Amino acid sequence: SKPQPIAAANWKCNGSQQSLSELIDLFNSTSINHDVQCVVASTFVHLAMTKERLSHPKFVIAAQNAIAKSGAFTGEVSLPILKDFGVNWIVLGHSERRAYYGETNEIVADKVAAAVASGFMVIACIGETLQERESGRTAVVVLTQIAAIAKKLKKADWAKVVIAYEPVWAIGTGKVATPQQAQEAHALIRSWVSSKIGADVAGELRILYGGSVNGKNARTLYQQRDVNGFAVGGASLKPEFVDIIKATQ
Amino acid sequence: SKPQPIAAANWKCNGSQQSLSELIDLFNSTSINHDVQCVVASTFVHLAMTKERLSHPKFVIAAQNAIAKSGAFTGEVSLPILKDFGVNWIVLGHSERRAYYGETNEIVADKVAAAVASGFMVIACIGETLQERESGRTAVVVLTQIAAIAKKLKKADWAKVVIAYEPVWAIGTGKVATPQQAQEAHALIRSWVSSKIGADVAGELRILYGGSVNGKNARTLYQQRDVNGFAVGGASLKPEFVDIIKATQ
Ligand code: NA
Ligand code: NA
Repeated sequence: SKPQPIAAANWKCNGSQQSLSELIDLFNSTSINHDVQCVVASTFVHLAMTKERLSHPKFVIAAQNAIAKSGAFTGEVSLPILKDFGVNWIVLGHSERRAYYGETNEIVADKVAAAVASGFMVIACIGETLQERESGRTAVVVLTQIAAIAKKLKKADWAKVVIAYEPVWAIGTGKVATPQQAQEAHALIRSWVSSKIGADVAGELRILYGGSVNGKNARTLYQQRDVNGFAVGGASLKPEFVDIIKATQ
Repeated sequence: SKPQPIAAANWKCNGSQQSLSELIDLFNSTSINHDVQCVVASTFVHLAMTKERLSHPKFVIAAQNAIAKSGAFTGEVSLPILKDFGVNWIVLGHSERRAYYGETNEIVADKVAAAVASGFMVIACIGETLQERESGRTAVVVLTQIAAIAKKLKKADWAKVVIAYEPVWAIGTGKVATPQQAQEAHALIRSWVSSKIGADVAGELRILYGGSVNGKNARTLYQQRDVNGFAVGGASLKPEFVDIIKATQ
């Protein structure tokens, strides 16, 4: 049987205090009847209002990035600062940070290891671009990324690690990957974890899919065997995110 | 004579909820006689707490970084989000962001221009490192940095602009800067503004010294003709930042 599903909401760099408050009101009054870990990743600025406002028992607050240690790094937020603030979940290694802000496979890995060592629950983001897919390099690309992450981690650290496979071609483009495209990618990841890390770990590991998911395609995507939830971006700002949660059985 | 001095506290990626609150409480209980604009620049996480705790009427709050627009930029904060959050000041182009996070002269200039257009008071940071100073390109680097910013600004926009000069060569590198060296860099900046933008702008332009400043040398540093205040790093986390404020006469 699949492990506990996860419906992660990546608001990215969006939202006002009022528009996010109205979105938080919907989540609080949302009745969820199955076991699923819902995750709301807001900006650093909106973390305080989200902590006080969102009170749903199946929801947790997360950050979208962090650096390992505190110090003379103007503009950045560290893991001890987030931990002092009461934030225990975090999204790390998003393709936008991998592309825009120079986060390599090794920088992402060292951030994951530091967060797990700080007690964080980490959603590590991997995935291939469109040029890597049409060149037939989705396999080497995706696994190269997770291999760097696993290298900096021990076996017991995977209980704090969640993998979110997001193909860059599907992120914010409206071109969702078909259930076969998602299942073939998640199965390729899970078998690597079973071979290198362990079979018990690969069974415990949660592989989420992200990329233009909405209320209409979520149910059919989750029916695949190796899909343990969703990382939602554009639809996480809209009332249909409730439907994405319910689509996790 | 001199325009309104500025005492800006750059806490960088530092602080806990308890430690920063005690520091804010000490700031709030401090009697400041003369006219001076005090600025507290915390991490995004602590902006909400600083917004409630800080009550001293001569104090405002600032961000340490931002991107121009909101959108699909996981982990970053944008200017409209900060403006919606009640943040009216911002520090941009800090040397640590120019070195670690790919902020070039053009990228810095684009953020400053977008910040002014969004209603922000901008503390724009410039300065040269030791290698650039030992190789004798202080005037080359410093003037190139401010020219990149100026070519994206109109004459009226300089009312919202504050320049911070960072002597990167004299911050924790064993080299002790003298007040005469700070004055020379400040006079270099202002005279260029006077001939390139206008003498009226240069007369009102606040040029802040962003070196290693303590409450002792801050008096002699501020006595220089073209020093209009300080952009403090390490001492800004300490109660002696108050002494740096009072050193602005
Ligand atoms: Na006042
Ligand atoms: Na002015």
